[PDB]
Amino acid sequence: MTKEEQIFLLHRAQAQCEKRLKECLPEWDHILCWPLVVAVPCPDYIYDFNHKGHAYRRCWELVPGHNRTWANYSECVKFLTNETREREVFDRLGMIYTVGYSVSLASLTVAVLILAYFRRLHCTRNYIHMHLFLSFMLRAVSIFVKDAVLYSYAGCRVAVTFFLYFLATNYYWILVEGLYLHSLIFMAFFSEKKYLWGFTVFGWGLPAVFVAVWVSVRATLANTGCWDLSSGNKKWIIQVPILASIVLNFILFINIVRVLATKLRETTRQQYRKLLKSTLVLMPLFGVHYIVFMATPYTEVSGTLWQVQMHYEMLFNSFQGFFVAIIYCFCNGEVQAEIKKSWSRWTLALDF
Amino acid sequence: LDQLRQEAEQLKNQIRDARKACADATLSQITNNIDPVGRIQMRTRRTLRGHLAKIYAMHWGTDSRLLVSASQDGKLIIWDSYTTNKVHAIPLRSSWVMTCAYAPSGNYVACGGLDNICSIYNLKTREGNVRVSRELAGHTGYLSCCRFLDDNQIVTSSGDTTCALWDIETGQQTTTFTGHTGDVMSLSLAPDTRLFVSGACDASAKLWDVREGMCRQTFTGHESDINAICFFPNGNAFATGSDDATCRLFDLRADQELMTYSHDNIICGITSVSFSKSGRLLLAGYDDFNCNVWDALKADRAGVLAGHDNRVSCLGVTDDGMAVATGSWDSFLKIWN
Amino acid sequence: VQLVESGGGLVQPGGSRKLSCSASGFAFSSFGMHWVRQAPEKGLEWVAYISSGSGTIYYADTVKGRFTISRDDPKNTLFLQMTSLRSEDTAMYYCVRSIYYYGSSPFDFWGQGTTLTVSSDIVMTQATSSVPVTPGESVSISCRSSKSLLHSNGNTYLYWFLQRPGQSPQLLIYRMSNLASGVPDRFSGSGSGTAFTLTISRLEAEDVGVYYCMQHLEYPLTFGAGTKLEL
Amino acid sequence: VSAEDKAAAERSKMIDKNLREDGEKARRTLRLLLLGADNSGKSTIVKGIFETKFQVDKVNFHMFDVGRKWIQCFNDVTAIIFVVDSSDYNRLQEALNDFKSIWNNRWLRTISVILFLNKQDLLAEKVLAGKSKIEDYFPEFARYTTPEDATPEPGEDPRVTRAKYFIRKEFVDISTASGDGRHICYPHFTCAVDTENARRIFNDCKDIILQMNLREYNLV
Amino acid sequence: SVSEIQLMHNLGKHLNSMERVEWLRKKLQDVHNF
Amino acid sequence: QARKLVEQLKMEANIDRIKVSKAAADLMAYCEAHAKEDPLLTPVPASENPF
Repeated sequence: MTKEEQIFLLHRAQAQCEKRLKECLPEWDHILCWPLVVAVPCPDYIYDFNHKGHAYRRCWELVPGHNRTWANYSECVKFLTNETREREVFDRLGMIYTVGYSVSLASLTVAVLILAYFRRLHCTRNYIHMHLFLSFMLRAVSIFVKDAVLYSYAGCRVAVTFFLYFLATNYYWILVEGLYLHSLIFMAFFSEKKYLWGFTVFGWGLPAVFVAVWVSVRATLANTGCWDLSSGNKKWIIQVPILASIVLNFILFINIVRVLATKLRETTRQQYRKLLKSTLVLMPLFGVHYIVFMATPYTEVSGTLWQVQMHYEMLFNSFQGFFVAIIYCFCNGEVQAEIKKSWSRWTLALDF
Repeated sequence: LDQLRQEAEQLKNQIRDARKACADATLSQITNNIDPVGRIQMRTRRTLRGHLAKIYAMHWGTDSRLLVSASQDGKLIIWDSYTTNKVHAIPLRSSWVMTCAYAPSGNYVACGGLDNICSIYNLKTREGNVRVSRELAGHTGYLSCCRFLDDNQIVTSSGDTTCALWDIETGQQTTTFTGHTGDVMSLSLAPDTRLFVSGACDASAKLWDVREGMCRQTFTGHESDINAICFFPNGNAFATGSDDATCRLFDLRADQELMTYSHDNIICGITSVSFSKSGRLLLAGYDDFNCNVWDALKADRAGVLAGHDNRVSCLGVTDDGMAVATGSWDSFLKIWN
Repeated sequence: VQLVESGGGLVQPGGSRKLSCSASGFAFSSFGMHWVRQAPEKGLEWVAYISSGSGTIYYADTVKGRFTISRDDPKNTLFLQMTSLRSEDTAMYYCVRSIYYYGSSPFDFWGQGTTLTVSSDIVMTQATSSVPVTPGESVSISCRSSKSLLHSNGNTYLYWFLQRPGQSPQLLIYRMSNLASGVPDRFSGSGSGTAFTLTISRLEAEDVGVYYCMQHLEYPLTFGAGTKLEL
Repeated sequence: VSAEDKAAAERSKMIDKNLREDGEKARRTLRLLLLGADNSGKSTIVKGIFETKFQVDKVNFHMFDVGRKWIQCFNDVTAIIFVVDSSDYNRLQEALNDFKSIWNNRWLRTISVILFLNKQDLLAEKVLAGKSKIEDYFPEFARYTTPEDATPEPGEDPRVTRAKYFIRKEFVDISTASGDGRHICYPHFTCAVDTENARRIFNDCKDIILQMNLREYNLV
Repeated sequence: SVSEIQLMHNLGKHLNSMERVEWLRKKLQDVHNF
Repeated sequence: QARKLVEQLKMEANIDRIKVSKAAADLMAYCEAHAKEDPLLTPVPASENPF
């Protein structure tokens, strides 16, 4: 239930208690409607009350030294806990992805500009990298905007809708990176300009399809609050396509690593170091870490599985942009040459 | 045979001794007390696009406004650089073009390359289309350079170690120039169209009289192939660019090298060379993707033309000295001023 | 180079007709085309213009809205559709080729016209309507315009045409300074802003007709009244 | 601008459109440079400049034979098909030196050479005859033996296999003397009748493109 | 599951239950004063 | 042949030569003669420059 629903239910009970009075004496104490030591079961309309006990009155006996009625509500409040453990874990997880998306956003902003300011680095590879680097930044910015609106009406339902979309795009442009490299290794002299059309429509458009489905269903069947609360099995309309993106990328990752192992063998620790280096640098691009907890169900926040999942994913999802921006932009040989050639040109300007 | 070789060696020694005594002083120590150019900073006023492969050759017209460009894409393009317009798009029969030229009248253009044929194209004719006029055949090696003398005379150099003069109307070789040992890579016609110099892979330059057909002079100052040659506007000297990564200014009335332009960081060969209107700035285009403005008198890098992503292949100047043009392997022709 | 024109004939007022110009001898696809009519006894009048690639078309306000200009480049033909003919549309119609690029000579070739009988703008005028001349003498014909035909690019857009009796106009000097092909060197032109003159030295036979001066700075293309030379 | 200049700009735009169309049509082809010498079947591999065009698996190849400056022209070419004659042994060292010069060519540092050893049938026949011994021209041959586990043959002579592998080893260790991995030598055998040459060139060009892609991704 | 979404869903439910507990906590105090 | 080589060498040797100093002076003199007419050396006013 929710706060507003509980307030409504209590008001309904108050009116019902008044009707009974019209039809010791009964009275309304803002929670219970006691009948005419008197024991009354804990009310069933209070969500957080313990329904296995009762409240004790005395027939009504007043509080000694005061003019207020006496009652005992200890039993109903047995389960109430003033524990901040769960919230502290939430806050810590908030700090992890805020820092990681901060560095990931900062580095990819530079990465996008470099691939644009250099007309030399304008190929179907760097175009796909440009879109991926943009999807990473938009996903990071969406989280900041969603956080600033949900936690701080149609105004807050736009932040949630952009969050579920710009997030889904990043998981789908990560897929395009792997699919492009897959075809770039497994398709013989495959066309590149033709596929650039499909990748851009698929990397931005398909995420809009099932996100626009989310807005329609939420607005017709679950139009409540800011849509930031799970409404049953509605979450799977957004997550399941994202979970498919992770599995497919993992499948492509194994093939690329598998073939790279065949080549290094058909050319010995000196060979294992090379395959290890190829696998590690190729993991951030493919989002290989996502496969570990992709199938994790919704589990208790205090549980051990939940703690490992969030501290793991909030650290490697947020820092993924940092790794992709370094391995593929700043560690690219052609990119470095352009920086050196650009520096030499500026150095020649200093030669004046 | 032995006597002939001994006499040849004796004559070579006599030539070296005679040209060694004439060198009383050096241009380097004659041009020390002058005003250095300073910094020659040039901006790309126009950038021509339409060539989709490496640009190998480009030549200005007589009016300093129409220029032909020949690139590896297999197309000769006439550019109006004033409005960056494409006056004509001439498709070439062979895409391996290494030189092109503009007729002084403007009615014709020339293009040559690996096919050993210098094709002439009529530009100004009825029917409003540029059409092939004459194909010059007879060279054995690849064509390195070609320059018009008039509407009916053109001089070419080939990789067969020869240069030739042609009659376009008859399309026949009027004179053959012989003596070069390596491939001839560049030729520059004199302003008076009476002499022309040529450099080859034998690391030597030779001056030829257009009429007589004899080699009046031969110059040797390089230790590698000479890739570009340009006559001074005075016509009484010239400059050569070699794989040595150095340029060298030669004279004609002294018969020996005068100057050498080199830098330690400069290890790439010189692809092209040209002179400004005054001849004060020998502009060279290298393989390091930039061009250097060498003060021909002082031999210093007074400027750089650094806007090309790939090797600079061709480098020429307008007849009025108002702008320079550079074509590089990046497939972009650029007018700098 | 031939531009043969068909159409014409007797037409009742308020009808329609189609004029055609078949071109043979040049790169039609790279040439723009123009239409110019001539009243039964008056001068020349521009009508329409279609650019290469059919990407730019212009008409004349006098006939705008009722005339249409098109071209079939693969068929090498130019078409002028007429509608709502008026009594002022009786004339002899001509088609003209004009290619446009640096150093080119527009209006290079005219053609033989077709007769049609039915039962603001820059202004230049020719003061003299008749100028007797004698063989072997020098004749200077000047025609001035409303404004300066000199442009920022340095071109003075004045064109000279000669119409001998029973013949089509032929270009002599283009851009006020440049000779044409096939015209003897005796003709020349010169002038400055708004003051344009054409000189003929050593006047000879076969040089008798009406001289027309035209401008091309901006449409519509306006013709002069026509200076006629008689023996 | 004037109407004349507007028409000129329109003409320039049409020219630009035509240039774009021509480039789009011509972009797909793969270029190849054919090098070698006489008595080597250089021009007898596939069935100024004797350019040839041939297609395999919907991929078009433009082979160029010229007739060492001008090598600069073929700087961005897919591959160099360097044909050598391994039937006459006197000029075998000349072919080795030519391969060395082309392999260390400054302009061709990134161009993988599809090295071809032609007329292996004549070499096998000479080995059988015994009239000429490679040891007489390369003494190290006398101290050479074929690898035990790397001799896939269809039932040929051990002498022929040993000689062929010696020559291939000479060429290959010339190739790998200093390559840095930026380009590879692909050795093959041709007998002037083997029509499976276009397939070899196609596979080697695919391998070259794949290696370039991996180097771009740092995977290799 | 997508962890980033799950964290928002769990954080929202946590805050929804906290506000409900704050309300009931205050409501109980009124009972004490009544 | 060697005969042609020796003949050409003799022809090239029996020519008029001047000291390199005077040729250098001529080149400097020509540079100065055309020094005041080269926009690539002294930039021309933006109104006069076509580009």
